[PDB]
Amino acid sequence: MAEKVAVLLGGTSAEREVSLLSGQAVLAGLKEAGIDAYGVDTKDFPVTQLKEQGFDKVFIALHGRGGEDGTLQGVLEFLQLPYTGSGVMASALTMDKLRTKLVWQALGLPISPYVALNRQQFETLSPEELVACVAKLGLPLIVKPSHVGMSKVDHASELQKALVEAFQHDSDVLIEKWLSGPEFTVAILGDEVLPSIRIQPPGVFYDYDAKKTQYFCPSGLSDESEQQLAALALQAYHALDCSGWGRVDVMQDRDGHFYLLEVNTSPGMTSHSLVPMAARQYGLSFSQLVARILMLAD
Amino acid sequence: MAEKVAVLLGGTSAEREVSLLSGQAVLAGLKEAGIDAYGVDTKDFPVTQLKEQGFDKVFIALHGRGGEDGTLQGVLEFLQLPYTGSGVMASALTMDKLRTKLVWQALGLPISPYVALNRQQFETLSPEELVACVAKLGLPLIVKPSHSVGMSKVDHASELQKALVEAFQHDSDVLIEKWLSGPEFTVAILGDEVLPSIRIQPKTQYFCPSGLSDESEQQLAALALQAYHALDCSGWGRVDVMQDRDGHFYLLEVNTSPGMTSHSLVPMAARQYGLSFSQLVARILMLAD
Ligand SMILES: Nc1ncnc2c1ncn2[C@@H]1O[C@H](COP(=O)(O)OP(=O)(O)O)[C@@H](O)[C@H]1O
Ligand code: NA
Ligand code: NA
Repeated sequence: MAEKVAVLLGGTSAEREVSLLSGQAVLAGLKEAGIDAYGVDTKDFPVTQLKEQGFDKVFIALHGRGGEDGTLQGVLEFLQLPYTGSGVMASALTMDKLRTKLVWQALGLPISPYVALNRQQFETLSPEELVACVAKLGLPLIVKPSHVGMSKVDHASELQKALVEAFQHDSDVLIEKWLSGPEFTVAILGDEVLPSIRIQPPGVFYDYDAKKTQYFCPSGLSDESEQQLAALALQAYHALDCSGWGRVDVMQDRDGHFYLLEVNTSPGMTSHSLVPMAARQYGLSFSQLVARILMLAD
Repeated sequence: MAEKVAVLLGGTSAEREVSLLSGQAVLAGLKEAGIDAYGVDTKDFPVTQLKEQGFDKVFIALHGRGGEDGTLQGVLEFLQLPYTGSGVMASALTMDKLRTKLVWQALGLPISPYVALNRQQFETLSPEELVACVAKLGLPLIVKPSHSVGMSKVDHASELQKALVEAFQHDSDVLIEKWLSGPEFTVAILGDEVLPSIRIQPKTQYFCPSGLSDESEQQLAALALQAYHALDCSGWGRVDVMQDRDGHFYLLEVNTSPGMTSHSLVPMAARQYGLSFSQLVARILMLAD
């Protein structure tokens, strides 16, 4: 028998409005492919009831907290419903920038040189010893919470204020060597790597506000560089145990080498979002994209 | 007025019978400490209804699949009920022996030399090149799925193939590790306190105190705490460690919902630390908020 598919959308995260748009687009793409899909605004409907309500399969179009962080995936594993995108471990692990980095680093994959600091070290160390802890990174530096509170630090004297700000939001903090850019993103669909996209933010960070931002696809990279980036992205994604689909974010340094930033396990699916753009460049319609993502669940 | 606490127990995993015992003990320990606790056999009661039923707080005494692997923790996070033990990420990460190892290794923490192999490499490689892939590990070897089902001790290179075939029945990632001559220890952690280690001898024998010197116990306690924080654990858990012939410690794994029967490891360590079983479980619950 045919499957009843729930498209989970909206929710209660900061990204609710983007997720309503993603879910609305996904819903229309699936129906255009003949899939018996229904929109479910998880703000109003508890995801714990999906099986009771008769669903066989779930397409996840939520973003942020409660969507791409393992929680929802856990609920779905408890109900034993197949769902799109990565599983519990990978969905959660990809929210943790420290542990993401550690896994990549143990596998010899390139990440920006950095220093991790917990609250305990922050409380037992003088600024001066903090400066010495990060001296080997040079300048300038990025300071961020391991899971908002981000700063660019240009001079050693600015470090303290940045740490204080970052520890407001988290008990683990990362201090990274600044990378010149540019920034890229690489979408992955099943085992296929899609064409990369170069991203130019209006300011210093490709942050929430930036997500005036410019996107280029094709990225402008040479063919050799694209092949390198594709292979690297795939490794980065398999390293964190991702599956189904996702987006890998990457940055160049001044030397032209790539460095891994993060993997996003529930990407934006609006008409103007990154994955649909890359899919289009790859030769897929939006409807084909979403039907393919669904087919890769289970 | 008082918080209503659910002790989740039993369930449907292979470890159901051990979990009924753990839950029964926890339930009695919490009541003895003055907590309004109720036993909830998750085989018969769906965990998705805990809030509807009026519970405010959950003590998790399930083991194995659906208890200590992130899925239950996800349900509880969705319901927004405070619960005992580690969160989603840590509960799930600790079931992945490859990624556990990789995180520990990137932090410079000690683990046994090993090789990881996926299905693709297994399918592309002959028995002879497999042997050569692991030659640097010496003999004997432990072969295990990355996620003791499907585990073997391999004593001779010619036995490697059969062990890999068995292991790939259960997983697409397999670990081949250098065998360690022992002894084995386990270190219970409660909030930020490290409890006394227990030496485990493979009719199974447990020694607490472990027999280690004071300086070695301090080293082990610090190492265990780092291993636990490395994987983002909280609330409580058990870290398993082994020695090599020279006395160096190596991290094996972290367990995010340990056994709580009368004869289980964590209670034995708590007792040696000076806590009654009732105090132990009250402390664990207090760590949930
Ligand atoms: N080491 C770095 N050097 C330069 N820019 C960085 C660095 N790390 C992150 N960025 C910029 O900050 C943005 C956001 O940080 P990121 O680590 O991707 O996490 P989050 O998604 O939580 O903000 C990136 O997309 C990129 O523009
Ligand atoms: Na994620
Ligand atoms: Na676990």
